[PDB]
Amino acid sequence: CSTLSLVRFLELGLSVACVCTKFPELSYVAEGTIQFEVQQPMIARDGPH
Amino acid sequence: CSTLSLVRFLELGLSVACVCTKFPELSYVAEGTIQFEVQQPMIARDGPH
Repeated sequence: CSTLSLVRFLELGLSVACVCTKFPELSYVAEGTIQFEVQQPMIARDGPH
Repeated sequence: CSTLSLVRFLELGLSVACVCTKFPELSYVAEGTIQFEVQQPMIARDGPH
């Protein structure tokens, strides 16, 4: 009789790609979002500009 | 005069191919079998099916 070979997602090296976090009342959540804000470094032009 | 080179099967390396056993009742076995119980894994998928 054979046996199973259990694999855990964490021992897999691929888990580095994603940050899994458990969230128990996930089904109570409708379409949520995440925010962002970004600056842009600026150069000081000169003369004919 | 010449002599004969004895050879012992277990001292060969081909023995690692098969397991050997002594069953002196072999003349007394009818159609004989073995068994197997294997169980493959499975991954859960989404979708309508």
